[PDB]
Amino acid sequence: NDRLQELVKLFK
Amino acid sequence: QLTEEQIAEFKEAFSLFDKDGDGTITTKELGTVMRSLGQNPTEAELQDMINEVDADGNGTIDFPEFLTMMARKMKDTD
Repeated sequence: NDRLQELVKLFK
Repeated sequence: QLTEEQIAEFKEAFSLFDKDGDGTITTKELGTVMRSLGQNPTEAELQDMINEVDADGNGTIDFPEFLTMMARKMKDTD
């Protein structure tokens, strides 16, 4: 689930 | 390098926002997820963020253009 959190930061 | 697996990894992130599964993330989907992220952006903020990725000017982000943004940042390892 960590990867999803990282990918979410790239969306910001 | 954009591998097949990576395309699927991006899909997981896309579906995180696209709840109903329409294939296009609107301000409603964004606002809902943003709140769970611990933030609370206003309507103007949400729409402005959409315009950042939307290079078409339709007011919505789809999978194709979503990939463009992700790849643009992933191609930089510095």
